[PDB]
Amino acid sequence: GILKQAIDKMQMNTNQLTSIHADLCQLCLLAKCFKPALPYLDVDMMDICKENGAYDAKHFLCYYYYGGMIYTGLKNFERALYFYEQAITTPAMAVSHIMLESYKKYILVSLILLGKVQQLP
Amino acid sequence: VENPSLDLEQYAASYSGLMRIERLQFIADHCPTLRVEALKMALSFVQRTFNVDMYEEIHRKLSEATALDTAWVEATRKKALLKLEKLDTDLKNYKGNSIKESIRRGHDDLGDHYLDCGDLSNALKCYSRARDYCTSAKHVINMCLNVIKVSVYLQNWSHVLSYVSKAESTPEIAEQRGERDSQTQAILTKLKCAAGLAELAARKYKQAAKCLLLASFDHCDFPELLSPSNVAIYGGLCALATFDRQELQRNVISSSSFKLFLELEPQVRDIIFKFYESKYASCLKMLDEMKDNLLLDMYLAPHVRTLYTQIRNRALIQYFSPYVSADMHRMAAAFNTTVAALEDELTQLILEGLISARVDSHSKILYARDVDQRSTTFEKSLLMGKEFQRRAKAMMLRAAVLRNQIHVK
Repeated sequence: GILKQAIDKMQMNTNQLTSIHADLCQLCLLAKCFKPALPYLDVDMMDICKENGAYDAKHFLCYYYYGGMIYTGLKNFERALYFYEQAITTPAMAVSHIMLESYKKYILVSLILLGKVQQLP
Repeated sequence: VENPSLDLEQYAASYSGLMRIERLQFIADHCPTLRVEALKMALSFVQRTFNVDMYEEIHRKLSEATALDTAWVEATRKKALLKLEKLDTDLKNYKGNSIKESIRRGHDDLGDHYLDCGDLSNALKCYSRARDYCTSAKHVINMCLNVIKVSVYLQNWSHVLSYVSKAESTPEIAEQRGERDSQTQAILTKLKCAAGLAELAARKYKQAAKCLLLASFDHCDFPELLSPSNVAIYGGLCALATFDRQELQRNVISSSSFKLFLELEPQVRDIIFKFYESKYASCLKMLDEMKDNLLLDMYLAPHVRTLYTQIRNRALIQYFSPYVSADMHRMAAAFNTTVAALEDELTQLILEGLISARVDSHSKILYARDVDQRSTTFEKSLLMGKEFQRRAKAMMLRAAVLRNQIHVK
């Protein structure tokens, strides 16, 4: 309930991704309450807060991975697959343990939803 | 399995020269429970044509399956070496005299001796060296024929096809009209047969069918190349398996150039006619009867099974073409199978092939399926719109992350 009024009070508009979306998704994932985060996941983010610095790619990967896991938990595969795809295709020059165990889950969700592993962009 | 209907004596007598032995070799390869007797008959009938290495190979094979005049064969080898040395001396003399015809004849004789001995690399090198000596178009055609036949013995079909095409297109497309309806020397028929054999061995059945029907009967029989009976068999099977109804009617049924070939083999003629006349029980029965004999061929056996499947498949789509709902008991009786096997084959065809139908297995009836165009277009358009919206949202997010310079290092 705190990192829910701390998100819409600090971001510009509803379509602006801030570094607290990842924390909200992680908190509502650790305690199995997937309903509070739905209003913050159904929105298609189209701008990203610079946050006066900081905001590495870790927050981006965390948001687009935990949201996919939340959507998988509610059996919304059509959007969990999209979230995992957004997590994988982040520009990268090294290996992180959020782009690996998101490709691995993307394969499984693609097999469950479709009949085949969808080709990455 | 085993078939005595094939007359090995007549089949060997159809061909002449070295090639016969090669064919008999396949008879040794495909002869369960009769390989030894067939090989003994082949040795008894075709002991001629100066077999040396293959003779010893076959003798050892039959000895190990179920001493000789080694002095005479060693003396024959020594005499062959002396003849080869004399031929080399004559070739050197011709080179000193600088006569193109003399050196060409010497190279041809050396290649012939290599053929009857078994040498292929030296013969190939000799042919490659002699290829660089061309003066007139007749000599070009002659050396093309020589290299084509030795490559057929060498079994490199891509080169044969390429050089046949080049030699066909070189002389202003076969002299335009064709020198007053072809020449007495039917070289064009030989080129067509060689191209057909190459394309058949290169897994292109339709091209072999198309170019093997243009061979004429005036060529009689070329022992080095295919005999007329084999030409008819190949051009019938490939045409049946590849040509549709209009093509089969125009190029095989009604053409007055292939019927003379079909007179040699009446079974293939009956099979083609019964396929055309929608009589499939008899056609398939004759095909299955002749499959066992065809399996003993040399250039067609590896392609038999596939071809057969193709042919059978055609009949299926040709059976259901006029019908909007067909009883499967009559279909199974027509194709000489049970209803369950027919159902499995029909499902395999419906899943991917040309049959657009649905099986009602409560009453065993195959119903023709008519697609609805309006609903299909609506579904596809809505799916395309959904995919486009997803892609656009993803690209907007990608633009945002690229603009903000977000990456992992």
